[PDB]
Amino acid sequence: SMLHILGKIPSINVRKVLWLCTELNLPFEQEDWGDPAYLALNPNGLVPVIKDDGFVLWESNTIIRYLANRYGGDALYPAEPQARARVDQWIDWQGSDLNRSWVGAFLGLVRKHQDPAAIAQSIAGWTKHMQVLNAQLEATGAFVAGDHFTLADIPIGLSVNRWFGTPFEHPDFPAAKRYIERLATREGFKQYAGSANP
Amino acid sequence: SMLHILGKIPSINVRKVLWLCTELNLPFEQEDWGDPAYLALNPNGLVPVIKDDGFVLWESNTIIRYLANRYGGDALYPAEPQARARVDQWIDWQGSDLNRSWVGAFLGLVRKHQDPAAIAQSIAGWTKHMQVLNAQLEATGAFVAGDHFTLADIPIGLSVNRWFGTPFEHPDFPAAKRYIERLATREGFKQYAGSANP
Ligand SMILES: N[C@@H](CCC(=O)N[C@@H](CS)C(=O)NCC(=O)O)C(=O)O
Ligand SMILES: N[C@@H](CCC(=O)N[C@@H](CS)C(=O)NCC(=O)O)C(=O)O
Repeated sequence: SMLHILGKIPSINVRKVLWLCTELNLPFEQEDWGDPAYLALNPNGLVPVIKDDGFVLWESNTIIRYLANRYGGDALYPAEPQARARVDQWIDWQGSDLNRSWVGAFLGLVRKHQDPAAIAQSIAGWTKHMQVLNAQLEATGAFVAGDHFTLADIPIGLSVNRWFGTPFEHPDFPAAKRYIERLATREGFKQYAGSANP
Repeated sequence: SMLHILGKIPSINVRKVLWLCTELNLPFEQEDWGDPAYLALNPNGLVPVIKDDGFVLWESNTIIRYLANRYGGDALYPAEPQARARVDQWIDWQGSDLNRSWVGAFLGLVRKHQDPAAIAQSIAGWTKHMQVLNAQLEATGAFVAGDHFTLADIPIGLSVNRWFGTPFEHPDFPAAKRYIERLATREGFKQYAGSANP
């Protein structure tokens, strides 16, 4: 009956959900997933998928929106259309654009994609996206979507954690560094991010 | 002051916004975009981006959520957390997973990516995703997220339109065909989808 979260902890998309549950003080049961039993839940064969008293849901960014909508307060995921859109914008950018930019460099330098040119190119594309994000963080001076922690800081925070947790010569993005150090005081970030969880 | 939509009409992501505006009876000004003037609006250099009385927003799936939240009724984008999550799920699946699966085949067969193996492989991956979607449409027997038209049917409907508008030997997905014929009676689909707009 209680919330079940299916998917291995190393998955960044699974940790979006785990960290959100910590923010919400929502109890859960987590299960490692790399099978019809699973495909019955998520026909795409990807992690995470949740079960919430009979309600089955996949897509990590959808799942965090759902848990926020059901259990969370307004600050976490604001109802006002413009404020909500700023939060959605960075969630959607994380899930469709930013996460694609790191593939070669992450799989190559962290997960062991060993072509020097390909890695250099991924770092280049990742850098250009991190450049956009760094500029936003300078502009707010605080969190990704404004002056306080929101749902967007979960996908964005984990993605910045991934950037610093990938071994290469990092270009100076001071605002990104400020941001990750600010998130590091949060219980969920200590558990599901940091160098231990690239 | 009125809604400005920047981005060329052939873009599927731009047409998500154009079709939604038709559903909402929301007046707009559309401008073709393929430049600092643009990057000031969307630092990613992608289309679409909107301007709404000073409020600037990019990410097509974020933009359609925003316009729905601001101007639309509950049926279009329900407030109830589970119903809302079903809508978000397919929007997020469209924007992160399904749209990636067609790249090789679309660029090759529609936009002129001419490698026979690569095209066959894209068709394979596109087919497996369309297989998931077809199964969902069988399950509801109506629209992607349930018994009535929702925001999710805009990204999903345009994506199904793309599948049928791409010249190759299509595997039988009857429910997908039923669905696209159901959407074809909608004004926005006549304008921004069909064979004229793959
Ligand atoms: N759209 C899916 C993406 C899932 C996906 O494509 N890959 C998973 C593994 S199944 C992932 O976590 N990739 C990121 C990583 O390398 O940690 C979601 O966000 O839930
Ligand atoms: N995440 C962006 C995606 C934009 C993107 O990456 N490409 C645009 C062109 S700038 C597109 O519409 N691609 C689909 C197509 O081939 O029509 C959004 O949804 O707004």
